[PDB]
Amino acid sequence: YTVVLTRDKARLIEAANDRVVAEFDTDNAKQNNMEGIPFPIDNNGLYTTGDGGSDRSANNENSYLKEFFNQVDKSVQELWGEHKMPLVIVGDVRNISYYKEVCDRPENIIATVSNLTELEDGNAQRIIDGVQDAVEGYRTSLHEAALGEIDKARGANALSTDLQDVYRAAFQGAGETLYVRRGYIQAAKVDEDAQTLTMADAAADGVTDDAVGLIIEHVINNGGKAVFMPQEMMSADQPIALVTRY
Amino acid sequence: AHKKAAGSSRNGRDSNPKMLGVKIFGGQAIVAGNIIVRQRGTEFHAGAGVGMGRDHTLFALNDGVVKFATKGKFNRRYVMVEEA
Amino acid sequence: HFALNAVDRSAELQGKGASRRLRKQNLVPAIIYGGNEEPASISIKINELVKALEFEAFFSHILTITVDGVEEQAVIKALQRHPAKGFPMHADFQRIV
Amino acid sequence: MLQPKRTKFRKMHKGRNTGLAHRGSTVAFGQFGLKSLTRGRMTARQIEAARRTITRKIKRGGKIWIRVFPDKPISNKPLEVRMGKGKGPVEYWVCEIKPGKMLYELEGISEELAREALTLAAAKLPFKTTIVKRTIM
RNA sequence: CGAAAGCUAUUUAGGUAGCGCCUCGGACGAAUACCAUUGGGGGUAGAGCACUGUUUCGGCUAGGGGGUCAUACCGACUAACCGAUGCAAACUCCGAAUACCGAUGAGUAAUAUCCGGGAGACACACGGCGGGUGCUAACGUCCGUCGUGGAGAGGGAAACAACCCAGACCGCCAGCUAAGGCCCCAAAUUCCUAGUUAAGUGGGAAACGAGGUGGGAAGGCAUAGACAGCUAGGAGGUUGGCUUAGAAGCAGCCAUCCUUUAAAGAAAGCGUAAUAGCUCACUAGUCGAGUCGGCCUGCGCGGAAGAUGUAACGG
RNA sequence: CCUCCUAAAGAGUAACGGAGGAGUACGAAGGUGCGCUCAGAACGGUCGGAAAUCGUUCAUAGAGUAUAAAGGCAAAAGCG
RNA sequence: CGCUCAACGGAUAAAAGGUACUCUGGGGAUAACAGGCUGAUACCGCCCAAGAGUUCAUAUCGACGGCGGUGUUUGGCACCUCGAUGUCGGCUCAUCUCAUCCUAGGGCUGAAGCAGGUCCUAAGGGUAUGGCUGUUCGCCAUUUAAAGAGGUACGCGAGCUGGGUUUAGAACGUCGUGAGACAGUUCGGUCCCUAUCUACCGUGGGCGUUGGAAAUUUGAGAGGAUCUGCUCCUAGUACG
RNA sequence: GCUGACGACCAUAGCACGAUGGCACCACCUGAUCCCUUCCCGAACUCAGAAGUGAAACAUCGUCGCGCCAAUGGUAGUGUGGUUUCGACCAUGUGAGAGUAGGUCAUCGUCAGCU
Repeated sequence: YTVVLTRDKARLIEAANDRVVAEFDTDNAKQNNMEGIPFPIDNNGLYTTGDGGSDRSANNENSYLKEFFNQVDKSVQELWGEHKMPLVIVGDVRNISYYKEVCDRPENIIATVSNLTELEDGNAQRIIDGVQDAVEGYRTSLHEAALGEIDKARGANALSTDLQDVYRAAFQGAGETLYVRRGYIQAAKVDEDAQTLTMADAAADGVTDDAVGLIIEHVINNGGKAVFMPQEMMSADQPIALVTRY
Repeated sequence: AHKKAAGSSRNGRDSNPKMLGVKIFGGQAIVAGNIIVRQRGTEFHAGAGVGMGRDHTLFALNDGVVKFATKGKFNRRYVMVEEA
Repeated sequence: HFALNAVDRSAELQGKGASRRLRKQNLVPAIIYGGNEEPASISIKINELVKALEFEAFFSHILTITVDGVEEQAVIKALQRHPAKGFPMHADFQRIV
Repeated sequence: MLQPKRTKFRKMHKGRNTGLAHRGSTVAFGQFGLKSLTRGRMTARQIEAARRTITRKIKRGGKIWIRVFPDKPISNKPLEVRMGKGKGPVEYWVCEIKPGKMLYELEGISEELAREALTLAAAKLPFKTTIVKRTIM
């Protein structure tokens, strides 16, 4: 989710990678049965128009902004509970900080982007473009967090790193998660009748060209996940690691 | 005005009262010309001794005692002035 | 199973206040009509009627009501219970002939 | 989210929920019901929360009846709005509930799984409910 | 003697004017009020679908939702109306109680009406009751209706205009009571009878939870040894079929079958990646007398965190 | 200014309460005498159908009433 | 016969504005601050358990829904004050709550250890300095055992300040024909009071204390104080 | 005994189905010169009449299939006084609607005609 915060309004963009899925307009129909203010949310508080009381000298502007972002977060939470995606917060530094003060579920926030431009008139795609660096930083953090999963498997004796070991474990359905270093390719002489993965010599003798792609296919086949770990978090000499089911 | 859902709905006018209904009830003495019922349409119909105005007003044509009865094949409500 | 005891309900035990005050004595008002004579008002103990109502054949067979003496062959016609609490509040018995 | 398809009038007078449910107080369609012991407003979000919960327990093996339909719009005034200036917009639809009314009935399912599903529905409801068997009279 | 804070109108909205309400005088004299009996019309409370809508389930089908060859005529086959069932200010097949308009009749009553002199008032408030509005929020607001205050002291509610009792002409070191009370502050029971509570509940607070405690209608089992404990077994087709990496009683979907039986579920839990393993249900044995689980009712328990000091019986 | 509800079954009764209309029309769309009965559904029938016109059977108004709504309307207040 | 005298009981045949240059009579009958009532909203807690958690609802989190507590946000009302209750922030000086940030004691843990995560108990102490901005806040830098959440007229101007807001000058953008206007900006712009009572901090006089006096004293009670880092050793041991 | 006219009453009177009636009466019926009819039509209205028929209609009788009517009891509400946890409850006086048992193929008046 992309929450776009200003002192004047709030937008909500739901995105898949580099493209926007929707913009949460007044014709979105995920907003139909809402009990909070639907997006786009105008900041039509009493002080913004001059009605009500508490004239400017009371200096309640910060508290008005904090409560407005509290209402924006109420709408965000009411839409999140139905689809539970992570959210990126976009706005001014003080705006996203006021939002983090007030957010009811601040553990679902992955990144904040404060240098994005044209937050009111800007296109939904344009904002998604400006969040790409933060979305890739989060993808890198989600790979640094897999190092601890690999260490947990290693300490529980549920991690196989030999290529033959990983082949056997993935083939008989024991592979829970596969961790492959980026671009790691290996050719080998594989015969699943005896399950012997011996190293190839020239990849011109009847061997399988991508012995590691066969591992990836088997792990995906047996209801596992494949994580492709970048070269600087995964070791060059230990380029594969499989968290087994037992 | 957060949620901004309010807004003017101008229907704040009405008409003056018309003071309709039964003016003289059953068993009462009445004199000719006295209005018995002011009504819209014939909620009550003019029986013997009772006249009906252009307003559908029922009035006594002659003195006596006003009487209400449901008569006829239509089960209509009739008002009559019995000579009593 | 199909025999129940009742007590005569006099004209001073009838009405809104009396029936409410009679139900506080764990008695259920009831009327016996039908046949070829005037209806008779009786009163049944709540615990006997509640027990008799559990038997699902009680509703589809000829019943016997012995009002301390005179005895009547009846069939239960209506049964109003409490809308919320659910206990029986009045029973209609049709005299069979 | 039950709601009438179209209404004669947008807004309604508050009214006064009083009295007992002398109608809709007996199990009429199912073989097993859940009636109310208290009165109040049963909004259309509680209809679908109690109805989704029973559906997940019967698992296409029973039939659920909803004896309660919300057909009464409840207006609400937004924040930062003075009194007057009209009557607020409609935000939701309640059904008036009186002590005695069933809210749901089941049929075609083990009496243990039906009790276990109506128990889970009462948890999402604002009423003190009870469990009632369909009878002859 | 004794109001009003209302209606109507108003460059009116905190002003004023007519009417309503007060007083004084005159006229008139029961024409007035209360109650009993009695003549009326009503569409409210309640209720109910007969109309206007709305609503759920089933049956039933012209229209619609789909699939070979097939413009081969478009072929084979997979809304309504009836019956149950709810709801509505601007729905009513119905329909009170009161209220109102009359008649007759007693008794009681410092009546009603009209005419004229003098006003004041046209900021009302709270507590009930019926509503609109609001959030069945507000010591909120706007109506209707009653009581009180206003303009009303006295007693009670600790203190507390509007709540309860009760209407102060004055004086008394007389008596009886109302509301409320009777262990002490502080007048009057450490009064009597039968119970309940163990929480200082009484003397704030809900959904919900619990094996508190009392009572009431029923039930199931039991010296053909009941409940609990302990001992032994708890099995064989079979790893039911499917699905699934695996699904072996125990992820999930479809059945609940048979056999040795005294008994043993195609399993009520724990456990395993799946198995394994530990229990349970169930049966036999030991001991010996009552016991088991639901329902309803009363009073209790937890839920229960705030700011100067106990500080949520006035003590 | 009119109609309904709020409005608590006589009248009346407020809100920046909920809903709608009016600031006209007609010398016939008035008077009278006489005469007539609608909306729909089905069946049959050239164009012609779902529905034009015709004929038949049910059909207390499910129509109409110049104009909103309410109350009325067969002796029709409806139609010649 | 002649009225959108339609503000429709019609003020004249005949009529717009500005004022921060302002002024008078009044009103807490009526707004802005603070209090009060209320608690929709907010915050906090609980109930249910779809799910996430590789398995596994309940280590941890809690979708759809339900029930409360607080006064604590944004509000509602107009009860108090308009014959005056000074606005935000800073400084100084505080006082209380506990829904606990650190330190203390515990249960569970997806608790090996080290570190944590939750929840219970606990208010005795302690709980930074700066850059930016008038800021409270917030971001950031560097620390710290920790840099708590709140009430106190959003504590505290007869204690200080006066940066912002909010007088009169001037300008820009914008709106207006204009006088002028702007929860738009910008430069500038008088903060009085010798303390009577209560309170508090100190320091005396009087009388009393069963004759008076000089000393020494007991202690009903009251206040103060209560924080914590790091290094070594145990021991590179337990655990891994 | 039956028929017709006009009334009372307005479903316990209606609907439906079946049966009975032609001496009078009624109704269909014949004809369209005449009076009078048709935005065309002797259909209706109107006239002149008596060959046919009770077929329709109408009247009467029968029934419970529908409709209608409808208790007793209970419930809801409610005036007054009191209490309340605001839902209600107590005293007293009232008292429905729905539904049930049940009832229903009306009941009378004036006048005339055949018998």
